Parts: sequence; C-alpha cells; structure tokens
Amino acid sequence: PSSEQAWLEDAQVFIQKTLCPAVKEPNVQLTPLVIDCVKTVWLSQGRNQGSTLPLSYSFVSVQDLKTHQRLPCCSHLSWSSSAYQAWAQEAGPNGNPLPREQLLLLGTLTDLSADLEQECRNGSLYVRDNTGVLSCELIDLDLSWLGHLFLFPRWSYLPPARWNSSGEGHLELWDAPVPVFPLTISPGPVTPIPVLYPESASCLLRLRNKLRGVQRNLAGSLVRLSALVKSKQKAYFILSLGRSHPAVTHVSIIVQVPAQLVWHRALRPGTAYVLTELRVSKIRGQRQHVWMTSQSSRLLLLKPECVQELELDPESLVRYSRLLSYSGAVTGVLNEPAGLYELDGQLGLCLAYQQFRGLRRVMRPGVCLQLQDVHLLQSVGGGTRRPVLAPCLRGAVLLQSFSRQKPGAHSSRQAYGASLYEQLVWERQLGLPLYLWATKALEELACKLCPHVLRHHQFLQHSSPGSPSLGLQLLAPTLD
Amino acid sequence: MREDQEHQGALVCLAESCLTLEGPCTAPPVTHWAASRCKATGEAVYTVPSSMLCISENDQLILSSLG
Amino acid sequence: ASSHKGCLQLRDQSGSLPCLLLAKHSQPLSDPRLIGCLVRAERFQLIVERDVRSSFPSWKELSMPGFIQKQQARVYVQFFLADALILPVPRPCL
Amino acid sequence: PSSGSESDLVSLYEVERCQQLSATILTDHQYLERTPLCAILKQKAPQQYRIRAKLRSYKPRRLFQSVKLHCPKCHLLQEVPHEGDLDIIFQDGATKTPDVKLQNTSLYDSKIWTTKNQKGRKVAVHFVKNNGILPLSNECLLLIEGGTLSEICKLSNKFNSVIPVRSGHEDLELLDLSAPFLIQGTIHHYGCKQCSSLRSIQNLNSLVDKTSWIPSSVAEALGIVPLQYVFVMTFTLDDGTGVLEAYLMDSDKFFQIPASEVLMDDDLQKSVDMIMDMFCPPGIKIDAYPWLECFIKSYNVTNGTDNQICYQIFDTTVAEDVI
Ligand SMILES: [Zn+2]
Repeated sequence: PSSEQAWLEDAQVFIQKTLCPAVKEPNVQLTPLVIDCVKTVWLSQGRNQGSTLPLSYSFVSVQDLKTHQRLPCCSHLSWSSSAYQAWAQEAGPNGNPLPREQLLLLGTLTDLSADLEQECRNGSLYVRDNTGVLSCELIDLDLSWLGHLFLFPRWSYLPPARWNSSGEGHLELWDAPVPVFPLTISPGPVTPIPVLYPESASCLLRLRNKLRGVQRNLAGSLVRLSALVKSKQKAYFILSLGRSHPAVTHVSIIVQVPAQLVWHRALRPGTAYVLTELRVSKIRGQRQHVWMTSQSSRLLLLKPECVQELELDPESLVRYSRLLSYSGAVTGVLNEPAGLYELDGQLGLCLAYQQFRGLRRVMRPGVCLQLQDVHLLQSVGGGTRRPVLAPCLRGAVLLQSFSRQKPGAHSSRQAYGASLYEQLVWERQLGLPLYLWATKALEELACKLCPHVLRHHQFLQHSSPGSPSLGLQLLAPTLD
Repeated sequence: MREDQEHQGALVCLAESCLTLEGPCTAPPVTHWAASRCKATGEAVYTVPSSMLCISENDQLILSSLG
Repeated sequence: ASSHKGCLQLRDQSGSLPCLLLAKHSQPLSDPRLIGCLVRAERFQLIVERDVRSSFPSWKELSMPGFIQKQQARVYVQFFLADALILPVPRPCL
Repeated sequence: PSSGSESDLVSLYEVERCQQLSATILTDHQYLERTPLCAILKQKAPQQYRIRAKLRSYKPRRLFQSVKLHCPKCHLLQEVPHEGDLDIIFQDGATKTPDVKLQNTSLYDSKIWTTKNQKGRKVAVHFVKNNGILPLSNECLLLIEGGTLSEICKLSNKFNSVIPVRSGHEDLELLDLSAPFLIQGTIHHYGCKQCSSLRSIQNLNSLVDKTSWIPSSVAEALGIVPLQYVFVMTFTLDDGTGVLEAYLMDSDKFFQIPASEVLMDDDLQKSVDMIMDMFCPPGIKIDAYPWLECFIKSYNVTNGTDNQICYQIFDTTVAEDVI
C-alpha cells in the first residue's frame, strides 16, 4: 500500500493489539478517533506543512518503551527542530536538552499502580496500556482525566538511574491529554452546594461542639497546605481555606482516605475550592481541631452560582528563622542523595526534613518550583556562605515547570547513600546547621577510604542492627 | 507529485542547509583528544609492530589447545 | 606493618605517615591481631626533626639566609591507645 | 644521594596480599591459580597465566595516542589519519565537474550547487533510492562529491549514512580510501588499501536490502575491507616477585568503551583518561596504586631474528564500582 496507507495499516495493527483495551473489542471504530487526533494536532499546526497524516512519527507501547529505551527522550509532538529548540533552550542558556524523537504515545491514565498486594494508592500516578504500566508526573493536572484513555502530545520519558534498584523510569508531560473517546461532556453542580463559610467553619474548628445542622461541607481560597505526609500506614496532608486574605479566619482540613490521596496532586494555592461530606477530628494532642474527609467526601472547584453560603546575636548566636514563601528555579545539585540544591545559585535550598522521596527523581537544573511557608535561615553552621531555605511539614513544595534539561552523568562518588543522610535526620534529629557539616564530613571520609580501601555501598550503607555503618561510627564520638 | 516533491525537497533542504552555499568556511567543534593531538602535532606517535602483537598463529594454536 | 623497615606506618590516599604507638603509659603494644585495622585518633602529637646542614662562617650571618646548604624533615605522630579508637574493617565482601 | 638512597627503598612495592580491593576482574578462567611473575619468567612461552599486579607505568601517557586501526585479514595495525589528511583528500574533489549521465539513474538521483566565494567550488549530491523510490531520511543513503569533511560529517549526522565519491567515467567511485568509505554520524569508517579491491556505486545492487545499509554489507558491496578500531597500549605490571610488560589490543572489552566512537566523543575521552589516572594516579607512590588482577597469555615473536618474547592481556575488564 501507499506510504500513507502503509502507515495507516501499521497504526491499525498497533491500535488493535497494543492499545485496544481488554474491556472492549479491538474495535476499528477506535482507529478513526486516534487518526483524527493525530490529524488534528498535526494539521492544526499549519507549520507542519506535511501530509494529511504525520507519517514521520511512529507508535510506541509502554512495555516497548520500557524494554527498548534507556536514554531520556522527548516527543515534542508535531514540532520542528527549530520550534523544539525554541522550547528546549527556553530553559537555557546552555540547557542540555532532551533529544527530539518522533514517537506517539497512547494509553490509559490512572492512579492505580501495577501492584495488587493492596490498593497501593500512595498518591502515585501511572499510565497503562495492553503491554505495560509506567508511572508519570503531570503539571497542572486535571483529576477528571482519571481512568480515561488518551493520546498524549508534548510528552517526555526519563529513564531509570544506574544507582537505582527499582530500575523504573517515569513520564513527564507538558500539555493536556486528548481523549480517543469522543468529548465526554457531563453536567455540573447546578444547585448551590450548602457549605460553611470560613468564619463559621473556623469558629467550629475552635467550637467543635456546634457541628450540627449546618452541612459538613466547606469552601474558600487555599491559603496553606502541607506536603503529602506519611505515617507508617496512614498517609494524609493538610490544607487551609480562607475567606480572603488577609482574612480573620482560615479553615484547616486534612485529607486522609487512601483512595483520595491522589487529590494532593491537583490543588494549587490561592485558587478557591469546595469540599464535601466532612467531619471535624481531634488528633492526639492537637487541641486546635481540623476538618477531615470521610468515606463519602468529594472535592470540587468553587464557582459563584454553585455555592450556598452557610453561617451560624554576637553575644548569643541563637537566631531566628524567617517564614516566607518563594518561587524560582533550581540551578544545580550539591549532594543529590542528601538533598541540597542551589535555588538560582543565590540562595541555599535544603529539602531534608520532608518525606521528600517523591521529589528526588524529578529534581534537576531547570526545574521551576514554588515554595509555601518555608523557614529561611542565615549564617548557618559549617561556615557555609549562602542563606538556606528549608521546607518543613508545615510547608509544601509545588512544581512550576518540568525541565527541558536532560539528567547528567552517573558517578558512584555522588549518587549513593540517600538512606544514610535520611537516617541521621530522623533517628538522631539533628538541626540543619549541624546537618550541613554532617554532610561535609562524610564527603571528606569517602575521599580517603573509598573506593579503594572500601567501596561506597559498603561505607555509606544505612546502618542496620545486622551491621553498623562506618559512615556512622566514625562521626558518632564527635556528634553525640 | 505533492508527496514525492515534498520528500525530495526535505532531502534537498537538509543537504543545502548543511552545504556552505556562500561565504567562507567555518570551524567545527573539537574534542579533548582531537585538540590535544592537533596541539601535539610534530610528536612521533607511539606504535608497535604487529609481530610483537601475536602474529604467531602457531602459538595461538597451541595456546587454544591448552585447557 | 610495612615490609621494608618494620616501622608501623599509616597509609591512606595520597600517601603515608610513620607512627609510634604505646598501648598505655609505660607499656608497649603487644598483639599482632591489631594489624590491618582503622584507628581514629584525636588526642595525638605531630612531630618534626629538622636536619639542616648549613655552613655559617660567623654568628653575624645567622641574620641572613644565604648560607644554608641542604634541608630535610622527618615527620610522624605518636599517641596512646587509650585515646584513639580501633575499628575493624568488616571483612570486605559484596 | 642522601634522600635518594632512602627513596630507592621507600618506593618499593610491598608484598602480594593487602587489605585493599582489586581494580580489575577477569571475566573467564577464574579457576586458574595465581602464578608469580618470577615463576612465569622462568618458564617457556607460549603459556596462559593468571596474575595480580600494579601498573608501575603505562604507555603512551599522552592518551590521545592509545587507539589504532587494525586490518585483521593481514593482521597489521594502521595509524589513524588526521583531519588535515581528510582535507588533503577532499580538496581535490571541490574542483571536479559533475557528469550528466551520473546524475539521475534507476539507483540514485542528484542535485547540484556551486558554492559562492569559496573559490568557485563545485558540489553535487546524490540520493540512493530503495526499490527505485527515495526512502525516508532514517534509511536514505546519500552520496557526496565536492563536500568538505565537516560538511559531510554534519550531513551524516542527519542522513542515515553517507559515502564520499568522485566522478568515475563509468559510475561513482570512492574518491580515496584515505577518506572514509562510509561516514556514519560520529563514525568515520576506513579500510585497508592493501586488502581492498573496490567496486562502483552500481554494485549496491548486490545488497540483500537497500534500507539497512549495514556498514559491513555496503563495504562488501563496494569491495572494501573495513578496518577495526582498537585500543592499544603496554603496561608495566609490577608484582614485587617481578615486573612484566604486556600488551593490550582490543575493541570495547577491558575499558568497556567503544574504541570506534571514543575519538569523536569527549565524554568517553574524559572517561578513559579518568580510568588511566585512577590505575596510575599522578605523582603519588605506587605504594598507593591499586592492585590489578587480570589474565594474560605468553608467546614468541622473533621479529629480530629470534625470541623477542612478548605478553598480551585477555578477558579482563575494569570492575564496575571503580569506574
Ligand atoms: Zn590489510
């Protein structure tokens, strides 16, 4: 068949087998839908100056990608190397880019992980096709897209890392996904939802006694929120809504149902939202009560016609942190496994005191981010020069933009031992001005011994009852 | 002919954009070893006869015969 | 324990440094079991021994440099084993 | 010499079983017992041995000299040409006149240009066709006459692979095997003139396919023996019992670096430099150089009438974590 016709029949086979869901026959009625999607995005360019069908690009499955690929790769779908550069080097100057690759990615989007030992919510997000499952990250996410099947434009894959055992890459996305399923128009909350406004709701957060009659729903502008906290079994994160700002009252709330954990990814500060089917709880010793989500809670965006308001020192170096909020872009790394970074170079940035792990596999130069409620310190220990931000649970970290820059090289000297820095912080509970030095030390010991007298993954391993870590014993007498 | 001419023109565009259609030549990037060799040009290069490098196929034979 | 001179030497990246243990005050180190290990020492002394071989004519010249002919400099350490800590490199294995 | 007489002792090797961990692992023949170097010296050649050593020194120190081209058919190394050599080749094509009967054919079609300001240089481009039809760029074999080394390289970064040619009265022919018989992105392929018996571009009809363009396949079609890329060096392997000077000569085994690409990629060059300065750190005493276990063979040479007994390394690679 003709080049375009051969491309089309290859796409037919690809759809039928690789993509057509087990829930539905290898329906050919699906093929015109995806054909229309590729045609749309390709011709709507105009700049494409191409055949009706983009024959240059090709189709790749999840498992296909997983087995075959191991470089970072970008499908800046339907863009020329000129437009690509104009996007890639906007994270420049000299932003070492991902490579331009002409692939098309089609798959189902869900929170459900590939594991079935539990629900395995863990606030995680994944792409699934007939071939395999893969985790993904998505700026300005829309939760409605859950469970739906899409074409993905302007998409990027990051490979697993040499040091990492799980050997899993992950996806990064730059634009809304297009559903193969025709536009699924659905109604909205016509009736004004009965919600408690922030003043009455906060008075209730003090006077937990008066939670009767007024519907257990809420609304307001998101003023404050935690990072996604995890216990050893429970996971949760806290948020607060204000009538305005500066406002007399803000309503603190906690999300805690495992299935709802994904909610965390969606919200954003300032934007006003609506919460539903709530209660107020008294966590152990937390006398200032909070609203909490139930088995039936739902979260929604706020819209005027959709609400029904309801009202009832050189002499003593002990120095102070300055709470603030900030945004910008990281510009390097000083110790990836521990968690240090240079925000625009000007200002030190730790990150240790979070659960943090979820942010590792993204964080790299050219990443743009926003911080809310974050301690700032100066003149810190170890003679370190710059000021240092240092988010903590009462704060939260927010992505502005993924980085067009590809990751740098591996090197055992840099890549190893995250568990050890973490173990220090949580078993010993140091304070940051001591933790900076407690890095620089192990960075100097592993400059003598390793690898020759002893290899890193023997020296820096996280100390365990089965064996103490030499990277802990050597410091202990000074530290303790 | 639209598709055919489009394809041949993509090829011709690659070629011409790569070809120095006018003006003087330009210097391509140079790597560490290449620049160092160029700077060292005048050095007599290290080399070894292939004889010292196991031209003795008989020794190869009786070696591969060993367990 | 180094092969050439017997003298207990400390060796680590970039080179080596001679040393002079003492089990405890007025008693010498006594069991071979202690070769191989890591010793962390922080209450120790660092010595030198300048072996100059100048040729000054008169005391006057001592005010000047232009008469020294050679130079060397022993250097080493010494400490008790009540102060430093011994650490047994766990027999390296995968 | 006061301190020299002591340095003559202080720089000696130490013994044969330290605390420190090896730097190299032999992939095969691990069952072989360690044979002291002295024991080897006292024995005949050829023979296999498994040893441990430290590199007292290595050659060439100027590591840009550590790669060679090798022709296996006549087993004889070949020095790598310089860019000045390529330029001395290509310069003769810049002035040639294209021929009308070499432009468009059943196998290839062409497009022409005259580059201005460059002394009136003439250039012609030819595109090979699959089953008579131009294939996509990823499978488009392209031919050039009059293009410079940098231009053909940048063009090979774009097309599948490209062949320098000149106007042969019958059909296009490689302008000079001193220039690449095939330049494939970062790889410049060279051949052995003594072993080659080349053919014209029409002989691409002998290929099993016109889409893969496997360098070996196209070489065979154009009747050219492709040269192998190899690392080659010799090392001072000291054991205290004795010191031995073996040879290395391989492609992407020990170093685990492609000898084919290392010349054109700077990261690989950094890597190999790191490896060698790690086995042999600058300045400090061999007292601190790491142990190196490997597997070697011995053999005769007799290039100077007799003996010249020699040793070569085999089946050994740098450990993973020490890279
Ligand atoms: Zn040959």
